[PDB]
Order: sequence, then C-alpha cells, then structure tokens
Amino acid sequence: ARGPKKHLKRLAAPSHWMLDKLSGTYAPRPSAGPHKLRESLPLVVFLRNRLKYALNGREVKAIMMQQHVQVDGKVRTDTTYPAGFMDVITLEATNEHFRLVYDVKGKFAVHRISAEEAAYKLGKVKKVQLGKKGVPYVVTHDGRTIRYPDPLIRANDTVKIDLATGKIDDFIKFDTGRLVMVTGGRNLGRVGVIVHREKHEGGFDLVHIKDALENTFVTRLSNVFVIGTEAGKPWVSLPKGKGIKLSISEERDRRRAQQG
Amino acid sequence: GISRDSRHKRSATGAKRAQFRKKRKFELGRQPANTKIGPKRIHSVRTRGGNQKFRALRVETGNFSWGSEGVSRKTRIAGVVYHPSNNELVRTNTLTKSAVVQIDATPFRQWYENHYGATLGKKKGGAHAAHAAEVADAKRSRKVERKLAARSGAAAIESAVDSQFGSGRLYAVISSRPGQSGRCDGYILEGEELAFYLRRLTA
Amino acid sequence: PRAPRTYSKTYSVPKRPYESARLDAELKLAGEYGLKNKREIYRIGFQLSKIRRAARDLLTRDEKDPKRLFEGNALIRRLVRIGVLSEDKMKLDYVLALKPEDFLERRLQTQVFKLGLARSIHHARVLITQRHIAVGKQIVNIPSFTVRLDSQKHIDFAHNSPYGGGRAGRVKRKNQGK
RNA sequence: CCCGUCGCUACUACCGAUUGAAUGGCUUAGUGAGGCCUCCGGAUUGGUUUAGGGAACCGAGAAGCUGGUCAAACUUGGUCAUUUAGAGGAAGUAAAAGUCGUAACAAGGUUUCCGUAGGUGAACCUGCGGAAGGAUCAU
RNA sequence: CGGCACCUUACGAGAAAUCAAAGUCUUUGGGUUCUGGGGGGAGUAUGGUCGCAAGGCUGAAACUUAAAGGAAUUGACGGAAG
RNA sequence: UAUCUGGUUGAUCCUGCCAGUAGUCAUAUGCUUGUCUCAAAGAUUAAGCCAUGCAUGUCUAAGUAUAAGCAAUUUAUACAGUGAAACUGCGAAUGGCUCAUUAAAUCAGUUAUCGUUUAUUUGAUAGUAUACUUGGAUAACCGUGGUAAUUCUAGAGCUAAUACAUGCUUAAAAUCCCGACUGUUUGGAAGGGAUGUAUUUAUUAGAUAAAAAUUUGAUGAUUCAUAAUAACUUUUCGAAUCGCAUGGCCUUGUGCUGGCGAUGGUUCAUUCAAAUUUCUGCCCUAUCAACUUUCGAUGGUAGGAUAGUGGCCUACCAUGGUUUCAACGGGUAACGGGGAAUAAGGGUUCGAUUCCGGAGAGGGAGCCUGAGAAACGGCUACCACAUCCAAGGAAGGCAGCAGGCGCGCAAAUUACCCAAUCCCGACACGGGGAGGUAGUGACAAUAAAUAACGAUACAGGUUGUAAUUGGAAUGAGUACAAUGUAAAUACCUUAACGAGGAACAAUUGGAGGGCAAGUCUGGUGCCAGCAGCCGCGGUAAUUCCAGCUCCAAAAGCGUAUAUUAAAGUUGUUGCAGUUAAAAAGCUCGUAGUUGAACCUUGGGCUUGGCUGGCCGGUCCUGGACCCAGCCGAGCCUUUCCUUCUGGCCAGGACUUUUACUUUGAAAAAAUUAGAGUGUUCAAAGCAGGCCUUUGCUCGAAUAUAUUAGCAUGGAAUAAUAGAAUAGGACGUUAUGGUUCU
Repeated sequence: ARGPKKHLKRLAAPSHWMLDKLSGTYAPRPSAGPHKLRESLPLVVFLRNRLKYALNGREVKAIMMQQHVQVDGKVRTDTTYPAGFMDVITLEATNEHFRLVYDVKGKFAVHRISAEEAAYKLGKVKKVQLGKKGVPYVVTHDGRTIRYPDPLIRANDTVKIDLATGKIDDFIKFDTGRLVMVTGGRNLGRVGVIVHREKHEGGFDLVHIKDALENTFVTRLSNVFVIGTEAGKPWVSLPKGKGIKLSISEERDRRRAQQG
Repeated sequence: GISRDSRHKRSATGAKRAQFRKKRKFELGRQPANTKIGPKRIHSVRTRGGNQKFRALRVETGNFSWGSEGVSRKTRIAGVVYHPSNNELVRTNTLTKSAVVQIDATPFRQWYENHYGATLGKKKGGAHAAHAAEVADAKRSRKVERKLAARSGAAAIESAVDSQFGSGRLYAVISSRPGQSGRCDGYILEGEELAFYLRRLTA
Repeated sequence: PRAPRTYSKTYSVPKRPYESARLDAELKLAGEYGLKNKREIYRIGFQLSKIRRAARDLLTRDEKDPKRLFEGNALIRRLVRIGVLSEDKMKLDYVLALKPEDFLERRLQTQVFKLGLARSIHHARVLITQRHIAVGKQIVNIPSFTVRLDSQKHIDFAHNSPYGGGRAGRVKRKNQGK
C-alpha cells in the first residue's frame, strides 16, 4: 500500500527474539541484508537482550559508532543490521568471538567460539548458474556471490567460506549420512544425519534425519543445512545440546537433578 | 485514465461487481502511439520502476534481416501493405508488430553482389543487363573469384524473392513493437510464410 | 499501541441466590475462619473447582500418557508444596477429594491463629493487616497469603513490630510520653 | 356459561381520487469543467555556430491550437428502494358489559361440525355431499 | 401365502383416553419426505401466481392478550336411559 | 453444578407460554464510595460540521560556504574552526485516525510468477581498441518594487557543485568481414573496418541407450542461464567528485608512484516490498428463477497498452459463460480475520476497537514528482458547504493530537517530554501529539480498612456473648526527607502528627410466594399506590404510606435494554406431529438422500517389543530362562506386497480413481490451557537464583488450532475400473515383418 513498511509492532516481531510485551509499542525492524527479516536478528536485540551489555536501545548505538562490532570480519554501523545463521560477530574490545547458531529450543543461543573459528563460515548453496561472460557462480544462504567455485559444487551443498577473501576453502557434498542442522519449522535447531531424501517433483522434497538419540524426523529440504560430512564431526562448535531434542519430562528431571 | 484492472468488468457468472476502490497507478494504461512513416519522431516515456519506454511516432528505416543466409541490413521502409489485425492500419500506413511492409531491396542487393557475385531480379531489360554485366566483369584479385567460386551454387535463392528484386522492393514483417521499443525492425518474408502472404495480396 | 495486559476474575457467585442450606454453610465456614465476605469463599470455591477441572481431564486419559503424567505430577507437586494435599496422597485421585476447608487451613490468617500469636481468629487477621507478622524476613500483610510447607515454620512477629522487639507504637509512645 | 349485528369511546393497521409528496441509489440521452496524450505553433534564448552589413541554420523552448482519452457536474427521462399526506371506505382490538335476540355448551330444546352455494337485522337458516370429535361400538 | 379386520394381555409405551403399534424412544441413531413453536389478529392485508368466475396456492405485520387447550376425577345441572 | 421455582382447575396429570435466576472484554443510568496494583474511554445517533495551536524535516573528517555571522590567530593569500541562508541529496508513499463503501469483494489458510517491477541493505560485476581536469547559467546575497491579503513574487547586479550539459585518458594479442598485390591447385598477403557493456531484431551452441564395419551449465518442465553471428540505436555508462595522514623510488623534477575511507555507477544475485494469481471457505432473503451477451459477456487469432500475464483495450470470427449443489437480484442496525461473551458436551450471540490484511480522508474525477502515490497534514476541476476581502481577488479540508457545536441513552486536559521503544535525515549531535508521563475516569479486573483483647456485670451452659470499664496496635489522612522521574505527581520507605460514638459514623434492595428476611406498631381506606408474574389495598394491609426489627451482597448494590445459560421452548448430539400446534386428498415423478449378499480365511513355524510377577538380581529399582497377555514382524502354506541397473540408497521405466483414518510439516504474535518462577499475596510479569560474587548461572516450555492444500502407514467400511461379436493377459530371450531413434 503506497510502499514498504518501515515499522514493526512489538507483537509483530519474530517470536524467537524473546522481546517482552510491555517494553513498548514498537520492536526493532531489521534492515535489508544477508538474511530474511523473519529469520534474522537485529544487532540492537543481541547487544541489549542477550548479552545485556547495553541497558537500552540508545547505549548500543554508541557501541557501534566506536567500531567494535564486526560481522564476519567487517564493521557494521547499522544498529538493526540483520545478523543471521552462522554469522560471526566479533567484539574484540571484550575479546569475544561469536557464531549465531540455533540451540535445540529454536532460539538464537549465545555461542562463544575461538578466535580462529571466527575466521570462517559455512554457507548453503542456493543455486549454481552461469553469470555474465560465461562465469558460473554460487549464491549462499546469506546471499554471497562466489565466482569461479569448484565445478563439482551444486545445489543444496554446504561450502566453507574463508570469511576474509570471500573464496572457497572446502565444501561438504549433500548426500546420505551427512550431518545436518535444521533451520526451520518446529524441528528447528535439531542436528542429525540424513537417512533418505524423498524426491517430490514439482513440490517440496523432504529430508529424513535420525537424531543423536535415534530420533527420526521429516523436514522440508528448505530447512536442511549440512554442517559435517559424517555423524559426530561438525565443522563448527555446536551449541549446548548438540541439536538433541528431549521430552518435557526429561527436561524437568534434568532440572530437578541439576539444582537439587 | 485508461485502466487494465478487471474490477470494472463483470465476473464469469455475469454479475456486476460493486465498486471496490478508486483507480490504481500500478495498473494503468496508456494511449497508443499509432506509428506512421515519416521524419523520425520518438518520445521517451517514464514507466514503472523509473524505466523508459520509447514511443515511436514516425520512423523511416529499420534493421531487417535475411534469416536464410544471415544478413541484417538497415534499410528504408516504404509503407505497410498488410496488417493481420485491422486492415485500416494498412490504409493509413500505421506501423505495428506483425505488419507486412515493403522495403527497398538495394542495401540487401548490394551485399548479394559483393558476397556472391551474381545479380538479383534477373530482368531481361537493357539497363538490368548492363547492371548484370558490370557486376560479373568487375575487377578483383585472382583468389577473389575462387573465394566467390566456393559460394557459387548456394547463391541461387527461391524464385519468389528473386523476382521481387526487379522492382527493388522486398516484402517484410515487422518483428519489433514500435510503440514499446522505439524501433521498427523486421525480417524478410521467405518460404511458405511469404507464399501465404502473396495469396491474398494478389487476391 | 502497547500490547494488552491480561486480567481474569478469581471468583464466581452461585447461580441460585438465596438458599439457606448454602447460606448457613458459607457463614459457618467463614465464621470460624474470620473471612471478611463471601467473595473469599467464592474465591476458594472457584479456585478449587478449576483444580478439579484440571484433574478431571487427565483421568479421562489413558494411563502413562506423558501429558497425563507431566501435567498430573506438576499439579500434584504444587498442592503438596502448600500442604493442601497430604504427602501420602499423591495419586491424583485425592485431588478430587479436596474441600474448601483444606486450603483455607493453609492461609496466613488461619496459621497465625494456630501458632498462637493472636488470641482469636479475628485477632489473627488484625495482626496481619496492621503489619506485625513477618514470614521469613519479608513482612506480609495479606490475610490470604497461602503458606507453603517450608514457609510454615518461618512465620513469626516482625522485628520492627512493637510486639517483636521494635519500638513502641503510636499509642504507647503518646501515653508513656505523656 | 355464552355468540353476533347495532350505539359510544379509544387505538392500530389496510384500501383510497390526488397522473400525491419527499429522500436515496442506478442509469438512457443531451450539454459538458478539468487534466493527460497528440498536432501544429513559436513570446524568448543559447549558439551545430557562419557570414562584408550580418544572412542564415542548429538546439532548448512559454502561452496558445487540432484531434483524442479519462471524465467531474447539471438537465431530462426511466427505474428501484425507503419514508410520508389524504376526503371517504372497510376491518381488528380494548373498555364497560349500553340495545336486540338466544347461535353454542344437556338429545341446549331443530344433534353438532366440515366443504360448497343461495338467503337473512344479527347471532344464523336452508339445500347437496361428507364426518362422529354422536345421543348408537350391539338385533 | 396374502389381505379386511376382531378378542384378551400388557413384555413395553403413553398426560391419559388408549395402543400389536401410538412397542423395539435419556439403555436417546433403519432410510426418507412434509409439517408445528402460547392464544388472537389471520389463512386476514399486500405482492406474485393459477382460474371465466366463484375461488385455489404462496402468505405477514402492527396491535392485543395470561392464558387458550388436551385427558381424566369429584360435584352440580339435563326439555336423556334404567 | 449436566439444577430448576411461581402462574390456566373445585382439585389432578399434561401441552404450552409468561414470570422468576446468573453472567456478559456490554452499554446507559440511579444510589453510594476509604485504600493498592492495573486500566478502557465521541464506535453506535451525524465518514455530521470545525474556532485555536501542534502533528516531518534532516549535516558528517569525507557535495557546494567571500553570510558585509561568530571566534582565534592558524600547520595556511585558494580554502581550512564553528556555523545561520540557500543549491544539491534523502524522507515526506512510514506513522496515527476512522470503518462510510464493500457479500467470492475484502479476509483466511495455502499456491505460482518458466508471467513481473523493486529505492534501500548486502555481496559480486566494468583496461575496449582541453585530461595537470571542460563549458554556462543559477539560488542564497546585493538592491529597484507592486498587491489589502498568502509559505505571491516581478526587473537588475554577481557567484559556486555528487545541480545542468559535454568529453579523452590503457595492456597484450586474438578472431571475424572486406580486401589491392601474389602463390598459381588454392595458400601468402600490403591496406581498411568490428570487438566492453546497455537497446532491438533475426539466426546458430545450448548434446548424452550400453560394443562392432573432443568440451558443453540449470530445472519436474522452457525459446532458461550464458555464448556467438549479422546488424540497429535522437547511444545508456566503462567516476572531470570529497576527507584524513602523508609515505616510498631517486633520473632531486612541485618528477614517478600510493593507505584508509565518503559519495556515485552498468548488470546479476540477495533483501525490505509490490502486483497479479491457484484451491477451499463468507449473515438474512425465492413475496429474488433465470442472469450475462448493442456498447466485452464466453473463447479464438492478430495487434495495441502495461512492469508484465490476461477482453485490460482494438479489429475480425464463433456463440459461448453462470444457475435449484441457490446463479442473478434485494436487505444488512456488514470492513474481514486472530479473537470476545456464555457455556458438561454439542452449540448461540458478538467482533468499530491495543495484532494482521483492506478501504477512505466532504462526494466524485484527473495527474506532477518519485523505486514506491491515482497521495489529500500534494495539486487541478466540478458539486456541497465554507474563511478573509480594500469587492479586484485570495485561501479551505481534524475519519491525526488536544480541543468547540450538533446528535443522542451514550463517551476525557486546547497538560508535559523525546528520558524509555522505534522510525526518518547528509546523521554518535536534529525531528517525532509516533511513542512515553501526568490531568478527568466506580469501562472492567487484583489485593484489601470501618476494628481487636481483657476486667466487671448479669444470664448462661471448663467459656459465647450481652452492658460500662481500659490499656495497646494500626492505617485512612497529613509531612519532613530520601527514593522514584527528562522534570514532577503517585507507589514503597520514612522522622513528627494523626481513633472511644475509635461522628476517621456503609451502602444498595427488600422482608406473602417464587426468594432470605415480621402476620410488630401508627397512618390511608378500591383511594393513594405497590406489584417482573400470581395478586395486595373497599377501616385488624404478613404486600401501600411511616417507625422498629431482620435478611442478601459489600465498596459496592438496584433499574433499562440487548444477548447467553436456564431452553430437550430451534432439538446434529436432542423436541413434537391419533386427541393439546402440526402427516401434503391421493398416486406418478426429477434433482437430492439412502441403497441385499458375495472376491485370502484359516493353519504351521521362527523372531523383535512392554505389562504382571516368578525369578529378586529390593535401592520403587535392573537380566536370560517360565507363564500367559497385548502389539509388531519374517517365512511356508497354490500367494498378492510394482519392476530393472548401479550393489537398504539412488538412477531409471510403469501405475483405476477415490472417500476414510495414523503420523509428520504447517496453522504468526497476542488471547486460551498449561511448565517453572514467593510480583510481600494476587491480578500480574517473564522475570530470576546463587555468601554477596570485578561473575556464575535454569529459563523465557509444551499443548489446543482445523476446514482447504502437502507427505506418509493401512485396505474393513462406501463407491469406482477391467476379459463377451474378446479389439483380453503372457512368450521374460517366441517367430517374423513394418517402420522410428
């Protein structure tokens, strides 16, 4: 209606941001960027609601104006910059290196990684197509365009980005038994290995995955991200839980045992 | 102004639709260019997204092609001799897509003699014989005939197009849309596509 | 604008307005508990009925249902925590065996009476609203404050209360200073 | 116990001459603002710029103009819907049981009721054919 | 076999009279059509439709009212029988 | 809480309604009102009309500064700091309000764009065959002014850019076309043109069943991506731009080179969006049964227009399309949904309104700019109102914030502020009636005061009091102060003041029945009046008018209206139809609804899983064997269970359609249920808890959604199909023959 909206009501924000109902009327609207609005995280949310470094939305802005915040080794000056999956946030003033990866509970877990691990990332290949002058290229999940990839790279695969030169260090082929982290649905955050890919021509293909506790779930191919070539060897430091989804009773029993 | 929305229309059932909303800019229409033949007059139009359409009001020349032997040449366009949609488009010589026109054959005929060495039209009048002789008697190097010798034999084209060259005018069909692109291009009629167009033109 | 703040009622007036069988019973229950009005009975009645309603659904389920389990035990643990359900009555059937008298026995007003800090049950409510009794180290002046089992033993006079080692009140100071 | 004409009062609705009146929507036709496109046009204003005084010819180009297009608004007419007036007419209800009779309830003093057609101050009567919810389960 | 019915009984049903269906209906489900929602106003008005007409079919509202009615009991009454 | 009670009669059992009762995140109103948390609030009737003021502007080191601005002399006589005014750039298309129109429309869930536009963000992408850096205007500024009036502007004098218009700068070959001379059996070649990317044509790549006589990407699917060939273009752009350090090489010439960035820019991708669009689903009405189709209705062909598909429009040609499975028309006290009220269940009523989608800015209509508008806090025109006028003219749009009139049964202060949330800008700095805070507010909801305990005293069965006798406690309020806050008010803490009628006084209705609580006293005397209904009142009124007493609820209690339960009086669950209302006069009959039975059962064997024990092996708890049980399988039984290659997955070739049902994915947040968590409790909220932490640490679930669509396991139940003039099934490698790749 006459143009795009630039506002976001507090209740209209994505549920996984855990924004409180009575803080105010409006919520941070992510800008355009590498990740979709509903599947991303404004930087103002992260430095105020998770890390609690900033007590309000004003204090975060001064943080980024001192050039401390780096997304994937580059400075960002937009408080609402849409950080997303496998994104690396470095706050070298604190000497902290972050990687945004889902916990099993479906939300953005605070996952601290080593300084070396902050120098790469993994991206899901969206399409392989020939660009201008006969130059094939690859689009990753965050919209990165890498020219001259390995000619063996095809769709649904996961590549390793050097995160500095923008080139390809290695990639993981998509196949049976590949370690997978799910990034959508209510199976979001689960980690497992592919069992059988059922092809549905003209529709959505489903990926059958067995969890770490011999738990089987079926999810759409659009939510499937490869993180390791085989079981138990993820290319990134997986957060707490390792994508293992439990019962509510087990969580209560673990809660009962943990503090008492 | 002109709108392409289906709201003002009635449904497949035949029911009139109650007025939903006022007219919308993202679904407007515009006034036909009605391209004629004449001194070139083109008005650029601001369209959606900041893009530009080129309204051709009058054009004289266009890029016309031989698909059979792969030559495209820019040549004058005389006028429309047939339009499939409405026949008054012919009467007032309005240029749109798919119109059948006559264009001067000389820029094409020039390439034929340089490329193949023969002359088109095959007319047996005195002036045509003078043109026919001068082409084949022109000064060339030694190997030039040998290069033209290889192309000999395939230079013999279908009778209907060859007969046209005596009049110096070739039938053509406009391939572009003059009101959209600002050009009036086309290709030369050939084969059964041409012979089907000749059936009614001669009537 | 701002997201709505939800609210909900805590009581329900009975359908039949004047029934001396119910009219005397509510007087009898509140009279010996010193309850202020019938709303405090309508509150116990409504709040207890929904506890049964939660248990009623689970008993329709097949046993070992993890919702019947996880929800069933979670409800029971809360009830035993405040003492309304006996420690040997953890079967989800005794929850249906509850009565208004059980949880009113768990009130701050009731228990300060049975701990002897006030002579009468109405004097028990007076010690509460006049800010004299402290549970733990936090002063509570809510007559209806339900006392948990672990909070049962920590009810005593407030240290700044005149009856608990604090300074004299307004009346004593004015008279003793007159 | 009970029914109906007639009389009084009150209220509700209906029919009703007035080619009634008003309001609103839709729309035929007529006239038709304004914009937009288009066609010329060409106030002035720079020179593709060139010229022994300067003639040009190149570009931008305002008002205006021609034909179109979308079409506001009005006039006329038609239509649909909603309100509202009306002499008079003909009903219904209420009131209290005013006038005349006694139709029904008993075999209600001529058994009643149905359909239909005549008639009559009114209840109603009569014909013809039914029914028993009959005053007969029975010769 | 099919009928038109009749007598007794009530397993059962029903407010009862009664009912071999009016049973197999709070132990509520064979299929299916139609109809009613207190009494009047009223099968009236209006519109439509069928009919030569008489009329048929469809069919309100305003207003008004605490009752109208069904089966049976006792009594009272009868220009009914014994 | 799955509830009934009064009213037809002399009395009875029914049918049936009236009345009673309770709630309403439901309105108004009456009476009354002490506290704390929280908190709706001109929607209803008029999308009726508006006085006043505000509601969108914005500058960094990185666009343009000779303000005749300020300030100091400074690394500076091209400028250098700050910085009004303007040009340029971006935004003003969000936000906020209202719900008039609107009934396959909006909307919902779910699809597609191989049919499209997309500022911004984010990555990628450009050596293309005067240059030491080009021109001419122009604002602000200056000063001649005119109109009464306005965010009206007219001459004149300057001057500037990421504004306006132009314009070279660069590799190496290589290829193609033309091609004089020449070799003379077909080559060599001097000399010319074309090479990047944008536009538009046309033509070619864009391959893939395994042995015998060199490449080629994507898709389920393409004329797809890309490339090339021949050209075409009122020829797109391959930077004449801004800030800081100032380095390195010496051939010491203002020599050659260069780090971090601003801004810009072609195309691609991505992202914030947009626009269409697939399927299934919307209240009442048949006293709406046929509608659409000249002049677009249904389709086709071609074209135009569009960003693009498409009768969106035009020309020509057919006569189509919708409909009793309810089209079309009418009403709507109709924006839709998430949701709300009530509810044992099934349901009924409501949804203007804190979120999402849509529409509108008095009623239409048409456009400028812009990526984005048919925009109204943009314009133009008309209609209707309407403001000033000097009478010539000029200016309007609160269904934004507060506020004023009207209408009504019906609804707040012309307060403060960007501190919190977020948005916009040139952006660490400005703006924001967005948003937040306060004022009014018995819309609702939470918690919760008006007392307590003794001693006498009679009565009284070890104590429950009833009167006259006390000493305490405390907040209602009042206030230092501190906290609270952008600054305040308030809350909480708190010195001092603050209770005997603790006048610091609790009210709202009633007392015949329903329905709780009098046959007490006085007044009236069928009158006044009460009475939801039945009735009470005609001189002892249990019912009016008064007092006393008592009852129900309590800071709350009646009245009116609507609606839900009651109502099994709308009945799918779940009504009734002989006589109470109600079986069509009777047959035929169409759509519809419903339709006899019947097709692999049984047996046998082996095996996996969890219940009870026996084992007990007991810290309730865990093992084979044993008993059964309850499921899952795997084989043989004449055997369904697709079939081959690579070799239970991955690559192929085939399949009667379903209906139904398991599970999965989905069904936004809020709301509901519900986990955990002592907001002092609670309503809430998603916080929090830790021996007091230069930090450690559970969380912030999980259910319900339900129709449509997707996937999946099963084959009873209900259909659907096959082999009768055999045009039937197999020959896997059956024989040939016909052709195609």
